[PDB]
Amino acid sequence: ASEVRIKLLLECTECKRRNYATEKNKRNTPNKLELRKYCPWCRKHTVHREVKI
Amino acid sequence: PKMKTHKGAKKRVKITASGKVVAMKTGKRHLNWQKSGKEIRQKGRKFVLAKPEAERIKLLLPYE
RNA sequence: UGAAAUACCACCCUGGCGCGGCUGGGGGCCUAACCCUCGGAUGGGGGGACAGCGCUUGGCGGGCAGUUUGACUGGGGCGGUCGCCUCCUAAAAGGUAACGGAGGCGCCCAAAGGUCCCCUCAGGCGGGACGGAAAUCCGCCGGAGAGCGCAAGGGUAGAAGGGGGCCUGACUGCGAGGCCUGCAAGCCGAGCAGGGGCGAAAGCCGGGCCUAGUGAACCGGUGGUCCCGUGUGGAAGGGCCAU
RNA sequence: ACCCGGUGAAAUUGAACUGGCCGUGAAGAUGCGGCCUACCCGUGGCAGGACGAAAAGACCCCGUGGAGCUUUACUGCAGCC
RNA sequence: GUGGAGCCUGGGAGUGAGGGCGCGAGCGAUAACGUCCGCGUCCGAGCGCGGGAACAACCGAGACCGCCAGCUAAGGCCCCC
RNA sequence: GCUGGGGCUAGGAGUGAAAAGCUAACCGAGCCCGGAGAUAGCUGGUUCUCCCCGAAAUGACUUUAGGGUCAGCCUCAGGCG
RNA sequence: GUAGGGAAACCGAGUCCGAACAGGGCGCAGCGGCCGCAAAGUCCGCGGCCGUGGACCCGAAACCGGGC
RNA sequence: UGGUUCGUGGAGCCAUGGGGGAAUCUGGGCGGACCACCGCCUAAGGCUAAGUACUCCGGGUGACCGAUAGCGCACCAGUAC
RNA sequence: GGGGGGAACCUGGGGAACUGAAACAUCUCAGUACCCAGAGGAGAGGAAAGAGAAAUCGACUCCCUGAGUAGCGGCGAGCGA
Ligand SMILES: [Mg+2]
Ligand SMILES: [Mg+2]
Ligand SMILES: [Mg+2]
Ligand SMILES: [Mg+2]
Ligand SMILES: [Mg+2]
Ligand SMILES: [Mg+2]
Ligand SMILES: [Mg+2]
Ligand SMILES: [Mg+2]
Ligand SMILES: [Mg+2]
Ligand SMILES: [Mg+2]
Ligand SMILES: [Mg+2]
Ligand SMILES: [Mg+2]
Ligand SMILES: [Mg+2]
Ligand SMILES: [Mg+2]
Ligand SMILES: [Mg+2]
Ligand SMILES: [Mg+2]
Ligand SMILES: [Mg+2]
Ligand SMILES: [Mg+2]
Ligand SMILES: [Mg+2]
Ligand SMILES: [Mg+2]
Ligand SMILES: [Mg+2]
Ligand SMILES: [Mg+2]
Ligand SMILES: [Mg+2]
Ligand SMILES: [Mg+2]
Ligand SMILES: [Mg+2]
Ligand SMILES: [Mg+2]
Ligand SMILES: [Mg+2]
Ligand SMILES: [Mg+2]
Ligand SMILES: [Mg+2]
Ligand SMILES: [Mg+2]
Ligand SMILES: [Mg+2]
Ligand SMILES: [Mg+2]
Ligand SMILES: [Mg+2]
Ligand SMILES: [Mg+2]
Ligand SMILES: [Mg+2]
Ligand SMILES: [Mg+2]
Ligand SMILES: [Mg+2]
Ligand SMILES: [Mg+2]
Ligand SMILES: [Mg+2]
Ligand SMILES: [Mg+2]
Ligand SMILES: [Mg+2]
Ligand SMILES: [Mg+2]
Ligand SMILES: [Mg+2]
Ligand SMILES: [Mg+2]
Ligand SMILES: [Mg+2]
Ligand SMILES: [Mg+2]
Ligand SMILES: [Mg+2]
Ligand SMILES: [Mg+2]
Ligand SMILES: [Mg+2]
Ligand SMILES: [Mg+2]
Ligand SMILES: [Mg+2]
Ligand SMILES: [Mg+2]
Ligand SMILES: [Mg+2]
Ligand SMILES: [Mg+2]
Ligand SMILES: [Mg+2]
Ligand SMILES: [Mg+2]
Ligand SMILES: [Mg+2]
Ligand SMILES: [Mg+2]
Ligand SMILES: [Mg+2]
Ligand SMILES: [Mg+2]
Ligand SMILES: [Mg+2]
Ligand SMILES: [Mg+2]
Ligand SMILES: [Mg+2]
Ligand SMILES: [Mg+2]
Ligand SMILES: [Mg+2]
Ligand SMILES: [Mg+2]
Ligand SMILES: [Mg+2]
Ligand SMILES: [Mg+2]
Ligand SMILES: [Mg+2]
Ligand SMILES: [Mg+2]
Ligand SMILES: [Mg+2]
Ligand SMILES: [Mg+2]
Ligand SMILES: [Mg+2]
Ligand SMILES: [Mg+2]
Ligand SMILES: [Mg+2]
Ligand SMILES: [Mg+2]
Ligand SMILES: [Mg+2]
Ligand SMILES: [Mg+2]
Ligand SMILES: [Mg+2]
Ligand SMILES: [Mg+2]
Ligand SMILES: [Mg+2]
Ligand SMILES: [Mg+2]
Ligand SMILES: [Mg+2]
Ligand SMILES: [Mg+2]
Ligand SMILES: [Mg+2]
Ligand SMILES: [Mg+2]
Ligand SMILES: [Mg+2]
Ligand SMILES: [Mg+2]
Ligand SMILES: [Mg+2]
Ligand SMILES: [Mg+2]
Ligand SMILES: [Mg+2]
Ligand SMILES: [Mg+2]
Ligand SMILES: [Mg+2]
Ligand SMILES: [Mg+2]
Ligand SMILES: [Mg+2]
Ligand SMILES: [Mg+2]
Ligand SMILES: [Mg+2]
Ligand SMILES: [Mg+2]
Ligand SMILES: [Mg+2]
Ligand SMILES: [Mg+2]
Ligand SMILES: [Mg+2]
Ligand SMILES: [Mg+2]
Ligand SMILES: [Mg+2]
Ligand SMILES: [Mg+2]
Ligand SMILES: [Mg+2]
Ligand SMILES: [Mg+2]
Ligand SMILES: [Mg+2]
Ligand SMILES: [Mg+2]
Ligand SMILES: [Mg+2]
Ligand SMILES: [Mg+2]
Ligand SMILES: [Mg+2]
Ligand SMILES: [Mg+2]
Ligand SMILES: [Mg+2]
Ligand SMILES: [Mg+2]
Ligand SMILES: [Mg+2]
Ligand SMILES: [Mg+2]
Ligand SMILES: [Mg+2]
Ligand SMILES: [Mg+2]
Ligand SMILES: [Mg+2]
Ligand SMILES: [Mg+2]
Ligand SMILES: [Mg+2]
Ligand SMILES: [Mg+2]
Ligand SMILES: [Mg+2]
Ligand SMILES: [Mg+2]
Ligand SMILES: [Mg+2]
Ligand SMILES: [Mg+2]
Ligand SMILES: [Mg+2]
Ligand SMILES: [Mg+2]
Ligand SMILES: [Mg+2]
Ligand SMILES: [Mg+2]
Ligand SMILES: [Mg+2]
Ligand SMILES: [Mg+2]
Ligand SMILES: [Mg+2]
Ligand SMILES: [Mg+2]
Ligand SMILES: [Mg+2]
Ligand SMILES: [Mg+2]
Ligand SMILES: [Mg+2]
Ligand SMILES: [Mg+2]
Ligand SMILES: [Mg+2]
Ligand SMILES: [Mg+2]
Ligand SMILES: [Mg+2]
Ligand SMILES: [Mg+2]
Ligand SMILES: [Mg+2]
Ligand SMILES: [Mg+2]
Ligand SMILES: [Mg+2]
Ligand SMILES: [Mg+2]
Ligand SMILES: [Mg+2]
Ligand SMILES: [Mg+2]
Ligand SMILES: [Mg+2]
Ligand SMILES: [Mg+2]
Ligand SMILES: [Mg+2]
Ligand SMILES: [Mg+2]
Ligand SMILES: [Mg+2]
Ligand SMILES: [Mg+2]
Ligand SMILES: [Mg+2]
Ligand SMILES: [Mg+2]
Ligand SMILES: [Mg+2]
Ligand SMILES: [Mg+2]
Ligand SMILES: [Mg+2]
Ligand SMILES: [Mg+2]
Ligand SMILES: [Mg+2]
Ligand SMILES: [Mg+2]
Ligand SMILES: [Mg+2]
Ligand SMILES: [Mg+2]
Ligand SMILES: [Mg+2]
Ligand SMILES: [Mg+2]
Ligand SMILES: [Mg+2]
Ligand SMILES: [Mg+2]
Ligand SMILES: [Mg+2]
Ligand SMILES: [Mg+2]
Ligand SMILES: [Mg+2]
Ligand SMILES: [Mg+2]
Ligand SMILES: [Mg+2]
Ligand SMILES: [Mg+2]
Ligand SMILES: [Mg+2]
Ligand SMILES: [Mg+2]
Ligand SMILES: [Mg+2]
Ligand SMILES: [Mg+2]
Ligand SMILES: [Mg+2]
Ligand SMILES: [Mg+2]
Ligand SMILES: [Mg+2]
Ligand SMILES: [Mg+2]
Ligand SMILES: [Mg+2]
Ligand SMILES: [Mg+2]
Ligand SMILES: [Mg+2]
Ligand SMILES: [Mg+2]
Ligand SMILES: [Mg+2]
Ligand SMILES: [Mg+2]
Ligand SMILES: [Mg+2]
Ligand SMILES: [Mg+2]
Ligand SMILES: [Mg+2]
Ligand SMILES: [Mg+2]
Ligand SMILES: [Mg+2]
Ligand SMILES: [Mg+2]
Ligand SMILES: [Mg+2]
Ligand SMILES: [Mg+2]
Ligand SMILES: [Mg+2]
Ligand SMILES: [Mg+2]
Ligand SMILES: [Mg+2]
Ligand SMILES: [Mg+2]
Ligand SMILES: [Mg+2]
Ligand SMILES: [Mg+2]
Ligand SMILES: [Mg+2]
Ligand SMILES: [Mg+2]
Ligand SMILES: [Mg+2]
Ligand SMILES: [Mg+2]
Ligand SMILES: [Mg+2]
Ligand SMILES: [Mg+2]
Ligand SMILES: [Mg+2]
Ligand SMILES: [Mg+2]
Ligand SMILES: [Mg+2]
Ligand SMILES: [Mg+2]
Ligand SMILES: [Mg+2]
Ligand SMILES: [Mg+2]
Ligand SMILES: [Mg+2]
Ligand SMILES: [Mg+2]
Ligand SMILES: [Mg+2]
Ligand SMILES: [Mg+2]
Ligand SMILES: [Mg+2]
Ligand SMILES: [Mg+2]
Ligand SMILES: [Mg+2]
Ligand SMILES: [Mg+2]
Ligand SMILES: [Mg+2]
Ligand SMILES: [Mg+2]
Ligand SMILES: [Mg+2]
Ligand SMILES: [Mg+2]
Ligand SMILES: [Mg+2]
Ligand SMILES: [Mg+2]
Ligand SMILES: [Mg+2]
Ligand SMILES: [Mg+2]
Ligand SMILES: [Mg+2]
Ligand SMILES: [Mg+2]
Ligand SMILES: [Mg+2]
Ligand SMILES: [Mg+2]
Ligand SMILES: [Mg+2]
Ligand SMILES: [Mg+2]
Ligand SMILES: [Mg+2]
Ligand SMILES: [Mg+2]
Ligand SMILES: [Mg+2]
Ligand SMILES: [Mg+2]
Ligand SMILES: [Mg+2]
Ligand SMILES: [Mg+2]
Ligand SMILES: [Zn+2]
Repeated sequence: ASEVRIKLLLECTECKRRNYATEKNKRNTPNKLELRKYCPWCRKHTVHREVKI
Repeated sequence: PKMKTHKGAKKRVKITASGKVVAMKTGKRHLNWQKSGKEIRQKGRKFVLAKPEAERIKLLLPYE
């Protein structure tokens, strides 16, 4: 982690709860991460969006 | 005069029915982003303090 | 005739002036609080709503006050050092010290991750426009001396190296059993369930060839949860999960 | 100062029946070993030793000891604005 | 292999200044009664006993008490002895 | 200039032709009583007898290093065998 | 002391995490021929050691208050 | 600001140095911010035995001392100094 | 009528520090020591603008208990209804 490599949360698109924390290099990957992850509230896989930590 | 209960122990620890001392795992208070789900999960459990340290802590809780 | 259309009576906008209500600053003057003074004082004079003094705001402040001002160390100081990784010292299990000998870390990668499929190096010689010791091409030899992001070591092509397709397991809920170990930490982990990825399948997948890339509590932030809620319903404020 | 008559302290002091050398020993021995030397007891003198006396080293270091002092160390306070 | 062996639970500690020697290394100078680890040992706590002239740790040997008895150990057997 | 008598100023205070001088024979903060048996991880000291066992001076961590906590090593009771 | 588990609501020989009827954590349990005995536990005495007090005894330099 | 278990905390209650400043039961304070509901209580005047504290004084009694003990003092002692 | 005195005890007005936190500042020691005013054989307090959840209790003081609980706390040391 640094200034260029940030920490971030992954928010489930369907219920809005933050289920994961991870990182990215925001110079190499300036767009918000979107990733399918298992949401334990929805109890199914769901697109998660990068959200500020 | 009578002993006072140590309140830092009383707020961190429990004596079980059989006289073990149980506390919360350390290490997930912060800096968690890069910790695996395995580490976060297993740190959510209680654990039994080693016997030497459990004996000392129980002496701090004379009325539990 | 436009969106609205007309005389006339309302309420109220815009903005302005003028009278006053009311108060904010400033300028001036006044005296009587308050202060100074005057053989004389229920008075005269001077200052004057300032100054002084009360409460409160922020500031300057060794004049003074309480203290702090680390350890290791061939004495102490000075210099260096302080955690973590690799090798050696280390006496063929493990461990093992010195201000012993050498180097590195405080990152990184959205692929440099998962899976399926395919591929194989460095180097030497010979041959080939610009083209060279070395650019790219062809042939022969070449088991690993290349590569694997970065130190070193171990490991490694019967791939952990190179390329491509589809992907997000860089999972959630757990966890038999162990390694290590004073504690607390740190490490490895089959297997079961949930919902998935790749594969025809057997299967693999809970990040990365591996070992550094890190920080216990306390205090506080943010998202969620809807567990507590000081007579009751709420609320304030907490707890729990995540960061 | 010394001798006689009178009066008569002190620090110090484990106990002592308390010699030299060469060795040894916690590394400078009257006290251990070997050897040498040495009849018993005083008096006046000299200071090499008894690591002689005095003062629980002032130097030096150590103690998460103290105190005085300094400042653009920290945090307050008086004072002043 | 029955030993002041071992394992489990609990009560009480003390110690956390080590030191010599032998061997294996590092540091030092193939120096130090030097220094820092490892294996062992003794002194520490066996300054109890014999030997080594004397002498914590070298050699011999683990002192319950008594004997004017015997055998040995290291080391010794010309005199001190 | 020196000096008698009579007075005034004191403890973070006085006084000082300035030496941190002096303030009742030791002043970088007087003396007395009190808080008070301050605190001292330091030094010293710790008192009858016999019997059995019998250490440690290491590791980790420590504003820690001559102090501690845990472990190691000693001991006692019960249990196992 | 006779119930524990859970932050808690709460449930209870269980409970907590969990979607779980999964897995795991913490819990849950007499000898004899009815009477004995022996026992939870608890009370009191005694002894070791620990906590609070000066806490084995003596010892500062100092700090503070009120006076002289 | 103080008091309280409450150290600014969600900080109520009781007290009050400063500023502002009511009402008379349809008044007012409280039940831990606050609001509603439901209740409790009557502030800004005063007094009030007893149960409680102490021991200069008197008495009684000690698994209390016995002249370095016990009060500092058994005695012409808060004296001598 | 007051004044002054009285061993402790009591109330009010002021109010430390060593120390503890193994440093130290908040915190602790402690509203203690001590200074002062006053009281009396006692003093203070006292007849709910109380408590706080009982559809409840019924001045105050004092003992036991509640309870080292609830809580407070560099959520430390500790403090403590
Ligand atoms: Mg606490
Ligand atoms: Mg934690
Ligand atoms: Mg933390
Ligand atoms: Mg958290
Ligand atoms: Mg948090
Ligand atoms: Mg990672
Ligand atoms: Mg993970
Ligand atoms: Mg994660
Ligand atoms: Mg979880
Ligand atoms: Mg209880
Ligand atoms: Mg209980
Ligand atoms: Mg004028
Ligand atoms: Mg005038
Ligand atoms: Mg005038
Ligand atoms: Mg004028
Ligand atoms: Mg003014
Ligand atoms: Mg103001
Ligand atoms: Mg101000
Ligand atoms: Mg300053
Ligand atoms: Mg100063
Ligand atoms: Mg202090
Ligand atoms: Mg400091
Ligand atoms: Mg420091
Ligand atoms: Mg040092
Ligand atoms: Mg040096
Ligand atoms: Mg050295
Ligand atoms: Mg040295
Ligand atoms: Mg030296
Ligand atoms: Mg330096
Ligand atoms: Mg470490
Ligand atoms: Mg090794
Ligand atoms: Mg090795
Ligand atoms: Mg080895
Ligand atoms: Mg091992
Ligand atoms: Mg060094
Ligand atoms: Mg470096
Ligand atoms: Mg790719
Ligand atoms: Mg080639
Ligand atoms: Mg060529
Ligand atoms: Mg060419
Ligand atoms: Mg070429
Ligand atoms: Mg290679
Ligand atoms: Mg590199
Ligand atoms: Mg691939
Ligand atoms: Mg791929
Ligand atoms: Mg697809
Ligand atoms: Mg295990
Ligand atoms: Mg462990
Ligand atoms: Mg590690
Ligand atoms: Mg599955
Ligand atoms: Mg599946
Ligand atoms: Mg599948
Ligand atoms: Mg398929
Ligand atoms: Mg499958
Ligand atoms: Mg797996
Ligand atoms: Mg990699
Ligand atoms: Mg890879
Ligand atoms: Mg890595
Ligand atoms: Mg880690
Ligand atoms: Mg803290
Ligand atoms: Mg919190
Ligand atoms: Mg919440
Ligand atoms: Mg609720
Ligand atoms: Mg309420
Ligand atoms: Mg409520
Ligand atoms: Mg409502
Ligand atoms: Mg409700
Ligand atoms: Mg609401
Ligand atoms: Mg809430
Ligand atoms: Mg968390
Ligand atoms: Mg004569
Ligand atoms: Mg004479
Ligand atoms: Mg003699
Ligand atoms: Mg003689
Ligand atoms: Mg010699
Ligand atoms: Mg000598
Ligand atoms: Mg000699
Ligand atoms: Mg002699
Ligand atoms: Mg002799
Ligand atoms: Mg001899
Ligand atoms: Mg001799
Ligand atoms: Mg001799
Ligand atoms: Mg002789
Ligand atoms: Mg001679
Ligand atoms: Mg003579
Ligand atoms: Mg002489
Ligand atoms: Mg002379
Ligand atoms: Mg001599
Ligand atoms: Mg001499
Ligand atoms: Mg001399
Ligand atoms: Mg001398
Ligand atoms: Mg002497
Ligand atoms: Mg002394
Ligand atoms: Mg000395
Ligand atoms: Mg000295
Ligand atoms: Mg001296
Ligand atoms: Mg000096
Ligand atoms: Mg020195
Ligand atoms: Mg010093
Ligand atoms: Mg320090
Ligand atoms: Mg220290
Ligand atoms: Mg100091
Ligand atoms: Mg000082
Ligand atoms: Mg001072
Ligand atoms: Mg034995
Ligand atoms: Mg033994
Ligand atoms: Mg046996
Ligand atoms: Mg034991
Ligand atoms: Mg015992
Ligand atoms: Mg004992
Ligand atoms: Mg020790
Ligand atoms: Mg110890
Ligand atoms: Mg030590
Ligand atoms: Mg040592
Ligand atoms: Mg030593
Ligand atoms: Mg050693
Ligand atoms: Mg040493
Ligand atoms: Mg040796
Ligand atoms: Mg050796
Ligand atoms: Mg040999
Ligand atoms: Mg050799
Ligand atoms: Mg050697
Ligand atoms: Mg070596
Ligand atoms: Mg030479
Ligand atoms: Mg040596
Ligand atoms: Mg040597
Ligand atoms: Mg050597
Ligand atoms: Mg040795
Ligand atoms: Mg010793
Ligand atoms: Mg021996
Ligand atoms: Mg021995
Ligand atoms: Mg011997
Ligand atoms: Mg000896
Ligand atoms: Mg002998
Ligand atoms: Mg001998
Ligand atoms: Mg001999
Ligand atoms: Mg001999
Ligand atoms: Mg010897
Ligand atoms: Mg020797
Ligand atoms: Mg024997
Ligand atoms: Mg014979
Ligand atoms: Mg022989
Ligand atoms: Mg001979
Ligand atoms: Mg003979
Ligand atoms: Mg005069
Ligand atoms: Mg005069
Ligand atoms: Mg005079
Ligand atoms: Mg004057
Ligand atoms: Mg004066
Ligand atoms: Mg005075
Ligand atoms: Mg003074
Ligand atoms: Mg004073
Ligand atoms: Mg002062
Ligand atoms: Mg002054
Ligand atoms: Mg003068
Ligand atoms: Mg005097
Ligand atoms: Mg003088
Ligand atoms: Mg001073
Ligand atoms: Mg002073
Ligand atoms: Mg004087
Ligand atoms: Mg006094
Ligand atoms: Mg005190
Ligand atoms: Mg003292
Ligand atoms: Mg001190
Ligand atoms: Mg004693
Ligand atoms: Mg024995
Ligand atoms: Mg050690
Ligand atoms: Mg540690
Ligand atoms: Mg450290
Ligand atoms: Mg260390
Ligand atoms: Mg040190
Ligand atoms: Mg040292
Ligand atoms: Mg120490
Ligand atoms: Mg221990
Ligand atoms: Mg053993
Ligand atoms: Mg036994
Ligand atoms: Mg509970
Ligand atoms: Mg839950
Ligand atoms: Mg279960
Ligand atoms: Mg079980
Ligand atoms: Mg019975
Ligand atoms: Mg019983
Ligand atoms: Mg104990
Ligand atoms: Mg005490
Ligand atoms: Mg004391
Ligand atoms: Mg005591
Ligand atoms: Mg004690
Ligand atoms: Mg003094
Ligand atoms: Mg002080
Ligand atoms: Mg001071
Ligand atoms: Mg004074
Ligand atoms: Mg207020
Ligand atoms: Mg307050
Ligand atoms: Mg307060
Ligand atoms: Mg709070
Ligand atoms: Mg409050
Ligand atoms: Mg209210
Ligand atoms: Mg007021
Ligand atoms: Mg008020
Ligand atoms: Mg009413
Ligand atoms: Mg009203
Ligand atoms: Mg009120
Ligand atoms: Mg109010
Ligand atoms: Mg109320
Ligand atoms: Mg009556
Ligand atoms: Mg009365
Ligand atoms: Mg009464
Ligand atoms: Mg009485
Ligand atoms: Mg009497
Ligand atoms: Mg008697
Ligand atoms: Mg008698
Ligand atoms: Mg007498
Ligand atoms: Mg007497
Ligand atoms: Mg007598
Ligand atoms: Mg007496
Ligand atoms: Mg008397
Ligand atoms: Mg007399
Ligand atoms: Mg008066
Ligand atoms: Mg008076
Ligand atoms: Mg009176
Ligand atoms: Mg008062
Ligand atoms: Mg007054
Ligand atoms: Mg006061
Ligand atoms: Mg008072
Ligand atoms: Mg004061
Ligand atoms: Mg203090
Ligand atoms: Mg103290
Ligand atoms: Mg204390
Ligand atoms: Mg303490
Ligand atoms: Mg302290
Ligand atoms: Mg301390
Ligand atoms: Mg200090
Ligand atoms: Mg302090
Ligand atoms: Mg206080
Ligand atoms: Mg008193
Ligand atoms: Mg009076
Ligand atoms: Mg009475
Ligand atoms: Mg009264
Ligand atoms: Mg009254
Ligand atoms: Mg009334
Ligand atoms: Mg109770
Ligand atoms: Mg208090
Ligand atoms: Zn969701």
